[PDB]
Amino acid sequence: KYSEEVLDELRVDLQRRFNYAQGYVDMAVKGYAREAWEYFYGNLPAPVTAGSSSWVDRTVWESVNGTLQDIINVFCSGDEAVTFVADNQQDSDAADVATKLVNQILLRDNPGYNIISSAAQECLVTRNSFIKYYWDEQTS
Amino acid sequence: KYSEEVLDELRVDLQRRFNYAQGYVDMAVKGYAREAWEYFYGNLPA
Amino acid sequence: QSTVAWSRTDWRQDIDADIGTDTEDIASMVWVYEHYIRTGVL
Amino acid sequence: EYVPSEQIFVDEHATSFADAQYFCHRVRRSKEDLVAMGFPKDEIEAFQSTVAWSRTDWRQDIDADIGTDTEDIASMVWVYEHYIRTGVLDKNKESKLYQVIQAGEHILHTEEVTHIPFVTFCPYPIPGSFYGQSVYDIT
Amino acid sequence: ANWISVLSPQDTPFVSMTGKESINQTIFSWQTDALASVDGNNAHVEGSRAEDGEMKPTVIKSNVTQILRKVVRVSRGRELMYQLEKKGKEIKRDLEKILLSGQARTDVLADQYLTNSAADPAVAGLNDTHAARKTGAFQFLCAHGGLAGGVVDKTKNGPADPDTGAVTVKVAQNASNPTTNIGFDEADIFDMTLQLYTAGSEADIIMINPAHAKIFAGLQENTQGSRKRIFENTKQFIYEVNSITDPLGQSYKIIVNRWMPTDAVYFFRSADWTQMVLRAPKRTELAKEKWMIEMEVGLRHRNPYASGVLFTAAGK
Amino acid sequence: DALASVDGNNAHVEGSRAEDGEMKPTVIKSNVTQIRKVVRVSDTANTTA
Amino acid sequence: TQMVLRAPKRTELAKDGSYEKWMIEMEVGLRHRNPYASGVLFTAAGK
Amino acid sequence: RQHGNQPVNFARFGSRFIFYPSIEADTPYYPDDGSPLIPAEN
Amino acid sequence: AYATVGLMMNAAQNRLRMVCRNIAHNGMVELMRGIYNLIRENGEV
Repeated sequence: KYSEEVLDELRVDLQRRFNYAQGYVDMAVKGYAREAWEYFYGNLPAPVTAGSSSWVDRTVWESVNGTLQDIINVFCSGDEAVTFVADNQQDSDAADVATKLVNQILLRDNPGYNIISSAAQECLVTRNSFIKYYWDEQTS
Repeated sequence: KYSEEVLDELRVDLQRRFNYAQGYVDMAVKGYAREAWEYFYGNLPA
Repeated sequence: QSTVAWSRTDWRQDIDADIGTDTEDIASMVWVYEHYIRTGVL
Repeated sequence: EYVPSEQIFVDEHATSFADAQYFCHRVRRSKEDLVAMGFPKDEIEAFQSTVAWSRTDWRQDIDADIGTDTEDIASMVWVYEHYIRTGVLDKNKESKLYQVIQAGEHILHTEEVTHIPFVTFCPYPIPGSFYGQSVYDIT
Repeated sequence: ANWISVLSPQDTPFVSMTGKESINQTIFSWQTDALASVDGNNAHVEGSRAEDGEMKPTVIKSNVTQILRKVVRVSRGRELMYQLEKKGKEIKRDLEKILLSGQARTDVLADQYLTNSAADPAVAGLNDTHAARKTGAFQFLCAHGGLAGGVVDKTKNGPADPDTGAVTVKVAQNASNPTTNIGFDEADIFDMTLQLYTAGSEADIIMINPAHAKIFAGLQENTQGSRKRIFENTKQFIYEVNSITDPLGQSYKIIVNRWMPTDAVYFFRSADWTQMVLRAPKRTELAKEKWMIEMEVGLRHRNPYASGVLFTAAGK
Repeated sequence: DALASVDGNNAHVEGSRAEDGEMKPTVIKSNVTQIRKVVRVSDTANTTA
Repeated sequence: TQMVLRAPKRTELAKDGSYEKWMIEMEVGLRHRNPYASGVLFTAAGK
Repeated sequence: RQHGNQPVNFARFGSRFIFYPSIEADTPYYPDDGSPLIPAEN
Repeated sequence: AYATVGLMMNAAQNRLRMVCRNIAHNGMVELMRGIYNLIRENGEV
């Protein structure tokens, strides 16, 4: 019994909220993330003059890789991702099951390695990175 | 029971898609890959 | 901006282009807005 | 079999084989396999990807004649293979994926498939993109 | 700022609506003219005594392919790939503009394309007799009725096909205004639908220049008072038309394309038109540091009396 | 930047020279920011209740 | 897009005793992707 | 010119100043009717 | 594995191990999964 006027009011409120959120987030994050990505490849410092031969020093990329290698050696080093642990025997029979389920869902079903690598490499230059999970209900 | 008109429409769509994909991929990858291969043997610096 | 920052993360991709998908084709990808809001809409 | 990058063509809005909407791969197949699927009465269906390859080295020239007669059934010919996610049928139907295999102005095979048999290597990958980095751009 | 803005008008509906087909020669050909007439009476008196039949076999039609260069000259960072993609888009736009023009294929050979005996004997040894390959355009293959040297005439209707009397190319006659406004009549496209139905084209698409969509938009209304919109508490002002159905029951989907000549309108169809290509776009360089593109392409049309064209002007 | 006008006479001859093409610079644009309010009050109070 | 330089950034100018003051440092800037992409029409040609 | 925010340079080719960037200049309003010269832009 | 003397904690060594791990997780494993799904969905051997 949802009224259309209610939905119109909701649309208006959500539109103005999105406008404010964009106006903020842009100058808050993206104005820096763009130039950070540009520095990643050393494309921001421009050739002020031909005779200068402004050889760029790729330094951000270096530290990014130096951190990402250790990151992947921490989490993705093991054949498994995680393993739940309980505190009593009355609920230990479920720990292994949940562990197997999550490991299968993350690795044997999804490219968890690529997901983690992307969430990492893009976070150290964009100030943040996000991961998401939904219920896929595909049907022929 | 595949119609020939369906196949013609598919051919047109696929042709335009391939055109766009080529126009992109060329300058996206191959323009760099060629010079990278040239540097591999040191033939680019003349 | 959402497209600029992405096409500038690299210099190869352009999200606002046509990869070949026909607009009428049901599989044609389209931008949708998902939102989570805490509010008393009621 | 290995597959170079000079014989591949993909869309821009894609970042992985999963969400890839269109994916082409030119191949060099003899006329035998084509006759096995189309135009049995006609076997004379003649004809950057070559430049990048002939420049990976300076010895080969893919657009030359190694000695094969054009009429010889084993004469290699360029065919276009494609994987496309699209509702070629009524758009109301699900966005089904389809493999197509065609020749010059002629289609030879079409079928459904839910997985691309291709795999890609991505050293120093770049999130949100289908292509990673390369040593060249670093050095 | 680390980006550039580019308008990039890239509609290109026709190229994606006609597909493509590879060939193995710079000159392709097909053959199809018509079926035999009805002849009306066919009574007989128990005897044939024929005259070797009146088959009158098909006519052989051909078309030529042209070349597009769009050279690149280098004397944003890597501007090479940027200018390369820009020139690629430009050549695609040029192709979309040409294939819908009124050009007519012109070359030393007209109907004896083979001439394997002569074939321009004075070519080898000097190699400087290079002529200019010009392909056939849209308005030339749609059963034209003339051409102003190298362009189709926009004031002469086409001939009639012997199978069934049908004039698929007609000079528009806007009988609504006293020859002042340059616009389609209300019943000038329906005449084209009638002619196509008589010829049996089955086309269902119509490309149009945005300088004419106002006509179909206003067509939904009138002044006599027999056609008018309504709004029953509706917060919308939809002013657009994207489908037509003549009294014959033939549907027609409308699409807009900015790369068409203003003084013309086209009646397309998917399968009836095909894009023949010989040399794909290749990034390369000349003989023994510039870059260049070269794309050999030609136009093919299944049958002239299938597609339809209509010129917009006043008679004089 | 803005692309160039579309040509309708590309009928070049075979085995010829690569003619110089049309290349143009990229136009650039710039802007500047803008700058307060007055808080005139008594302010002798607000120290005690 | 609205290019901002510094948020309001509540701040003070000086102090003469009880004569308190406060300042703001709002600074922004406007950009347009393409000038010939957003249209405007006025009313003119009067009289 | 070959190998080439924007500094300016000029030389003397006998009796002609040659600027690289290809700058454009204009002369002011000439009228002698007791009116100002009205300097020109650029 | 060789924590006695082969700590391996060198910038270059880890920078290389990262790319090899990326290749493995985005390469060979996907190839094997695809081959398994293929052989498991066709043929009788």
